[PDB]
Amino acid sequence: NSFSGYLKLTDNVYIKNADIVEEAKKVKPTVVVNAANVYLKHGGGVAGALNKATNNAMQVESDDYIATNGPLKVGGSCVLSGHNLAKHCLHVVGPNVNKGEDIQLLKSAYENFNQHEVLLAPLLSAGIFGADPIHSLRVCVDTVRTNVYLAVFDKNLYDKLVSSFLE
Ligand SMILES: CC(C)[C@H](Nc1ncnc2[nH]ccc12)c1ccc2c(c1)S(=O)(=O)CCC2
Repeated sequence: NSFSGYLKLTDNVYIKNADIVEEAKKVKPTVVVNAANVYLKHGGGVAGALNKATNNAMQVESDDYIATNGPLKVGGSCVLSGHNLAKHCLHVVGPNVNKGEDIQLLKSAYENFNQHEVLLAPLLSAGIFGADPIHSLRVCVDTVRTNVYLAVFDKNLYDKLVSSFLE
């Protein structure tokens, strides 16, 4: 959990402009969060990047979990191996607003983080999931009580998020 160069927002929420994959290699976190979908198909974005960094081992393990347990629910999660990126990967399904899912489920999605003492995570439901990223940060700060290190891979968005928090 050797996090470096983060800006502390609250006593339990930190943020950095960085690729979560690059962070997981630098930090060696106990938990890395994946911004998953309900069938754990890691086809692009954050999930595709984390899977590629495991040379597809994450996808094979994910398909086996879905075979035995069935899909996740929106707002739910599961704990699987972290492979070479972390001890564990917490796969969390935030709502995809662009596909009609309820933004209120973003609180349930962040609540999964509270079962783990320290996490490296992306900004849930941002990017192509369509949630307003300033709203996602506000839900993160109001919901997560354990120690969360957010990696946001875009300097323009990072600057807007820090300026919004400090208003
Ligand atoms: C807002 C983006 C800059 C951010 N991208 C990232 N944030 C941190 N490490 C990253 N590695 C590669 C991309 C990447 C982001 C955060 C959350 C979501 C996505 C994107 S998505 O994949 O479009 C859909 C799922 C939710």
